[PDB]
Order: sequence, then structure tokens, then C-alpha cells
Amino acid sequence: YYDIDPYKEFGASVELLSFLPSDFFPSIRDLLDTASALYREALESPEHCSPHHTALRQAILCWGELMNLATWVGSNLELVVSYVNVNMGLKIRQLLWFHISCLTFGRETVLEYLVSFGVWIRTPPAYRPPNAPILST
Amino acid sequence: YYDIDPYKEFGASVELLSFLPSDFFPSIRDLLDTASALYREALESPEHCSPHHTALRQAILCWGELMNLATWVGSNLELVVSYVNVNMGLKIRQLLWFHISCLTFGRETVLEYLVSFGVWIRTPPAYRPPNAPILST
Amino acid sequence: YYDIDPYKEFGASVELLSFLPSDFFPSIRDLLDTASALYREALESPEHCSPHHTALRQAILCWGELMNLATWVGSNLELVVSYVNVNMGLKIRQLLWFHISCLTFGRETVLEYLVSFGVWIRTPPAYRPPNAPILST
Amino acid sequence: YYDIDPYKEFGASVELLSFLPSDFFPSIRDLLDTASALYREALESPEHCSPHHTALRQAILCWGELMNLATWVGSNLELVVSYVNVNMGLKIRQLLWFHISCLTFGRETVLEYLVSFGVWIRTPPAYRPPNAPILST
Amino acid sequence: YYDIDPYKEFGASVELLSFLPSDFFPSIRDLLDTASALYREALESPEHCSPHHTALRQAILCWGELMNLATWVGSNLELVVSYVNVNMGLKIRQLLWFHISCLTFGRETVLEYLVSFGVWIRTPPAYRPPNAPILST
Amino acid sequence: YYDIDPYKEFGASVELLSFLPSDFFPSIRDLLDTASALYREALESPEHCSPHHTALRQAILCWGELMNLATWVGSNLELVVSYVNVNMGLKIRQLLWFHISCLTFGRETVLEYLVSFGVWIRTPPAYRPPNAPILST
Repeated sequence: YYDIDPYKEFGASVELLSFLPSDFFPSIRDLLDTASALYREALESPEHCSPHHTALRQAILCWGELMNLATWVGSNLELVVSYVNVNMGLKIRQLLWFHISCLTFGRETVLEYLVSFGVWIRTPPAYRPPNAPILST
Repeated sequence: YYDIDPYKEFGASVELLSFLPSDFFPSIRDLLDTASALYREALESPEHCSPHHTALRQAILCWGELMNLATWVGSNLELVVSYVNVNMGLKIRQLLWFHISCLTFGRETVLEYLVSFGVWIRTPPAYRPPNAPILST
Repeated sequence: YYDIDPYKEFGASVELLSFLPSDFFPSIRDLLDTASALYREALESPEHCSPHHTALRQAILCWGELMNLATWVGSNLELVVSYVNVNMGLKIRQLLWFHISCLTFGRETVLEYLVSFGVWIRTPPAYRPPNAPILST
Repeated sequence: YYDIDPYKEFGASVELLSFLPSDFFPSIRDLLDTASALYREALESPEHCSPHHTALRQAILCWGELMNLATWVGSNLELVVSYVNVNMGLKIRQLLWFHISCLTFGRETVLEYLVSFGVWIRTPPAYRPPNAPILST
Repeated sequence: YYDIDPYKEFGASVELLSFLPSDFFPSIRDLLDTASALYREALESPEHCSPHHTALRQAILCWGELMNLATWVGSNLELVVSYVNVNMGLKIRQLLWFHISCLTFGRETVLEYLVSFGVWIRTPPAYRPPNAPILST
Repeated sequence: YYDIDPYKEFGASVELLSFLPSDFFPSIRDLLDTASALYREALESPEHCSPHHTALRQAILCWGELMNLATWVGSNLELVVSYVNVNMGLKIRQLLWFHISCLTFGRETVLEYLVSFGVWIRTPPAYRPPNAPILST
């Protein structure tokens, strides 16, 4: 009945993030592995240091209950995974990637990185520099 | 693939929510209508006013995408809505009711209200003081 | 052999609590669940803190051993069990109720409440208030 | 229902029992008589002399309750009794022996005594000291 | 049994280094020869100096024992050996490479280099720079 | 390839092993259990408590790797296993026993203990003390 911006409170819009191509976002298993390996103690810490940690906490709990629902559906079925994994992935990948990426790098440098990426990709391939993607800080 | 507590802001004791019977909590429609009519303006272009606002907005968003999934399942069926809520509603109710209640009342009054109600229900039914509802302030 | 009063160091006597009728004390399951859900961290703390915290530990341990005894008796079997249960039911209810109640409220007000209850029950039923006094604060 | 460490404040009873063999502990009636011939009056004092004292008197009360149960079972029987005696014998003997031994000697010397005993028993019998008994002080 | 992360005290995790492909790490023979020819005096020094110096000693000792195991298996014989070699090849390569690299360069820059490599590899191959980032200074 | 002294910083393992007989060391699983029942949590701490601690945890990781190899060999075999168990048993038992024993007791008392044991064993059996075991402290 209602719709809200996941990203506005951080200063980003759905249009801005959706500007990036869908295929660029990597898989989910590796993303979860990275997040866990980096912040097993941080996400489970008693104190809520930053809003990003909290937000990704409810996000990962949502994915956990959702995959639990998927398993329950598979057990109670009477192709099913094919249509559903993509339609959640095209959101969860963005969500998890944004919080973990903005957790480092300051959370602002991500904005200039994405705007430069959009400028680069809006250009036709007739003339195009070969080194677009994110730097390392 | 991992087990993390949804609550850490002193609500990590899921057993506290488990003590209260499931039937006690209200239905989804009433809570949604109350939250909408009471914080439609609050949950629109906000700042990091309080982590509760965040947690509840991601909660309503994830519920919204569950409902989008359910509606698309109904549009692409070949009972379906009957069994899914049997779990999903129980999870979401204990998820969001705490946040919406503790948003007012200070966030601590809910704690002793909860423990007092647990004591009251633990008391024998034969000798029961007349009532012990929620007290606003 | 020779028996020793447990409550005498606290300041009460077994027969003092013996005045309370059996139905007054709630179910053992609810009492155990309440104590666990309220002070799991305190019981599992490496600090003894209050002596009542210590006493509850061995009380829970011996009752857990008693269920082991019941399980072993049942296993050997393939009435008596009910009588064994109701034997220690009153005693464990007295001990657990006293310790749980006195853990909060300061441990003094329990004494006045119980002595007032003794006054109430010693009075013949004809000349009694319609309701019995209940614990406050 | 739950597995609770007996004395995590006092070391950790599980592994410390694990080092010692079960048969090392003496007969239960010998332990009872030894404690009795020492401290009949000390326990019955109306003061919490030590949390350790409260724990041990609660333990002996539990022992008396268990003996009352055994007497009733024998009186109302209609081989198992021997396994009842040796079943809790490890647990109750551990608790009682620990309390009696650590009541004197400072309550810390038991730790190094038992670790030395573990070192001694772990040593193969090819070369082993003839005896590693308790040391008085 | 229960496993313990070796790098966790240093500040890294096993799965963090697990991102690196097998071909990235050089031959074990060259690594061993390099370490020996660079710090023979340090390894043979009677002073432990850095804890990494200690760790490398037992790593070399256990690998030397592993060649002894291979020699004994071959002697008993008169495929399997290749599989056994390639099993520990990745692990010893990770350990030796990490310790050797962190011995110089300060031990911090390795962390940024590896996290940047993880960022690089998580990116799909299409949107990558022509070359991978390389260690500097 | 090369012969490296295991612990030249810690005395010199070669001759100190040479004094002691091979069979003096206990069974490997007893040593593992003894270390485990003591210091499960201490090892997993994210801090280099002692270089000795790092060495012993690396050693136990090597032990786990060796056991994984043994399990794979048994699963993929197509008498030798016994000599595998007793072959490294001297070396691994030396390392583990040394680390466990010298972790406590100050880490220097082991030197005089072993030299006294060497004096005792060098004594002919015509006149020899009945026992020269470890001394607790």
C-alpha cells in the first residue's frame, strides 16, 4: 500500500543507484562471505555504533527468513527458484553492496565513484577509456 | 547460513517476546494503519532521528516485498496465502510491535510493562488480580 | 538424621511458609521459565552476586537431576511418578517462589506480606475480607 | 531443559571432574559423617557465614530429600536401587567432596591439587610416582 | 574437532586470503629458498625477535616432516602423493607467503593490498582494469 | 632440505629430548584433551598472549592437519597406520607436552626437572630412587 526510499536517509535515491547496470553487481554468496568475514563481531556487537550496521542486520535477517521461506516452499511445492532468486537478487545485491562498500571509504567517495561510472557508461563505446571501475583507498 | 539475533537494543532476549502468547499481539491491518496514520510525515525525507525509525522502515519495506511476492504468486499460481502468514505474521508481529510501541513511552517503560505482564500471567489463574493492561504516559 | 532450616539464615522458617495453601503457588514450569527468561545472564554470569543467585543454581541442578531420576525410573519400568512429583512440588515451589520474589522487591517486603497472609488465613473464613492481600511494589 | 555449569564461579566443575576418575571419591556416608563430626553447629548458625556454606547446606538438604525418596521407594517398591546409589553418587560425591575439601585449606589449593593429580594420572605407568594423595596444611 | 584461525591474532581470516586464486601464489620451492637465503641468520638466531620468525620455524619443521611422511609412504609402496601434495600446497603457500610478505613492508600494507585484490576479483571480469593491482613499496 | 633446531630460543630441544626416553610421553589424545579442558577460550582470543601460545596453537593446527590427512588416507587406503601414529608421536608429543607443561610452572622449571630426570635415569638400577616424577607448584 506504501512505498519508501531505502536509500534516502543516507542521501541516495533509487534512480541514482539503479543507474548502474544490473550485471555489474556480483553474486550473493561471496557478498555474504565477505560481510561475515569482515564483521562477524561488529554486526553481533551489543552496541549499535552506526546506522549502517543496524540496517544491514535487519537486511541479513530478512534474507535468512526469506531463504527459510524458500526452503519451506520447496518442501511444500505440491523453475520455482529461477524466477524468484533473480527478483530478490536485483534488490538484495544492491542493498548489501551499498552498505558494506559505504562502510569503508567514508560513504561519500562511493557517490563520486558511482557518478563517474554513470558518466563513463553514458558515453558510447566509439571512444571510451579502458579503466572505468572503482579505485582502492 | 548463519544465526543472528534481530534485536540488540536490550531486546536481544527473544525469550521475552516468547513469554507473551502469540494471540496477544494485534493484527497486521491495525498496526499498519496506526503506523501509517501516525508517522506518514515522519517517515518521509527524514534524517537519522532515531535508529527505531530506520529499523521500522526497513521492516515495513521487507514486509512490502513479501506482499509483492505473495501478490505475484497469486497472479502466477499455476491456500497459497493461508499457510505463509502462519509463520510470516508471527515473525513480523514480534518484530515491529516492539518498535512501534517503544517509539513512544520512552523505550524503557515497555520493558517493565513486559516483565510485569509476564509475572501477572505466571501467577495462578485461581488467584489473579483483576487486570494488568498497558499504561501509557 | 538431623535436618537444617534453609530459610533460617535468610530470616524465615519452613513452617512459616507452610501456611500457604498448595493452590496459591503457580505451576513449576512457568516459574522455571520466568526465572530463566529473566536472569539467564545473571545465572550464567561468572559472578555469584547475591547468595540467592547461588542457591537457585543448585536448586535448578537438583531438580534437573530429579527429572533424570524420573526418566531412569520410566526406562526401567519398560501413580508412583505422580506421587513423587507432588511430593517435591510443594517444597520446590516454596523455595523457587521465595527466592524469585525476594530477588526483586528488596527481600524485606516478602516477610510482611507473608506474615499478613498468615494473619489472614488464621482468621476463620467468616470474618475475612472478600479478597486476600496481594503483593505490592 | 537446560545445561547449567554447577560452579563457574568456582573454576568449572565439568572438566575438573573429568580429570579425576569417578572411583576416587569415597563413600557418601563417610563424607556425611566426616562433615557432621566437624561442623554440626557451624551449619545451624543463623548467619550466612559464606556463600560456599549456603551451597553446601543446600546440597546436604538435597541429599536428605534424596534419601527420603529412596526410603519411600524402598517402602513402596511395588537391583535398580544399586544403580540409583551409584548414579547420583558421582555428582553428589563431587559436590560434597569439593565443598568439604575446599572449605578448609583456603579453597584455592584444591585447584592445583587436582591439576597435579591430572598430570600424575596422565603420566603412563612405565614411570609413575607411587602416590599423589591430598596434602594437609 | 574444533579449529582455530591462525591469522585472527595477526588481524586476518583464512577465508579472507581464500579469495586469491591458486595460480597467484608462486612455487613452494622458490618461496622456501627465498626465505632461507634471506633470513638464515635470523631463523638460526637464538632470539625469537618477531613472532612471525617463531611461526615460520614450526611451519618449516612441519613441512619437513611432511616430506618425511611422503618418503615413508613411498618406501612402504615398494596419484595419491600428488593429491596429498596439492592439498597442503594452497595452505602452506598462504601461510608462507603471508609471513614472508608481512615480515617486510611493515605488515600493514599487506592488508590493504589483499582487500583491494578482493574488491578487484569480486568485480565481474568485464568491468576490470587490464591488469590487477600489485604490491608496492 | 635443511636441519633446523626447533627451539634454540627455548633451550635446545634435541639433547633435552635425548635425555628423556621416548615412551615417557603420554598418549596424544590425552594431551589434546588435557589442553582442551584447560584453555579452549584462551587460545581463541584475538591477541598474541605469548609467543609460546602462538607456537602451540600453530602446533595444534598442524596436528589437526595431520589428522585430516590420516582420515583421508584411511578413507582412500587403496599396519602402516600404526607406524604413522608412532612415527610422529615422538616429535608431536615432545612439542605438545613441552608446550603444555612449560605454559604453567613458569617455563623454566621444566629445564631443571628434565635435567634431574636425566640424572635419575643415568643412575644404575643397583641403587635408584623409586620415582622421579613431575613436581606440581
